[PDB]
Amino acid sequence: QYHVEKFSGLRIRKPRVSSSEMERKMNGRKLIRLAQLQNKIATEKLEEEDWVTFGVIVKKITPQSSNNGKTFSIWRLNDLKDLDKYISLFLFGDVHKEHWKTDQGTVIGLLNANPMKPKEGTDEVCLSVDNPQKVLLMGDAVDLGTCKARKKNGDPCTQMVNLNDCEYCQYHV
Ligand SMILES: [Zn+2]
Repeated sequence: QYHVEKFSGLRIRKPRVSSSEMERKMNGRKLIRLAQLQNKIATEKLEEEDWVTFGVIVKKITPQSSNNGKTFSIWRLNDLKDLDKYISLFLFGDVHKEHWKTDQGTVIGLLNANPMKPKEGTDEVCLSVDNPQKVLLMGDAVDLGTCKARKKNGDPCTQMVNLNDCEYCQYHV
């Protein structure tokens, strides 16, 4: 719950991974910030990377299918650094079975995920993983927060914020 984690730049309540063991897993890999994913997939040169990325589970969807099996879930991720950039992580079969009860607000490491086929109508980056071990639970995002201001009207502002970097959102300074 105090000072920052080297790789994600977030401070984590009750960390789950040795400092050493992080450098170990991180070794020889490329750190790609979540915001850089869209372009690397578009320019079609993400595959050739042995890459790692970091997100906070901002939201969990556990929608409908049972199509032939078979339940799955979706996580909305944000790095609390580019508060505008989000990606969606699809968990299927093994991976769902294994991680789907993870608490929202958990910071995760995501390694060498697979881009989903792009769906008409979206601006959206979606990825899945062929293996439970591609998702590294690192602990709680102690700074996941909301703009402290009030919507110049009534109601409190609802904009997402990094409580350790800034307490107000972009639109209130
Ligand atoms: Zn605000």
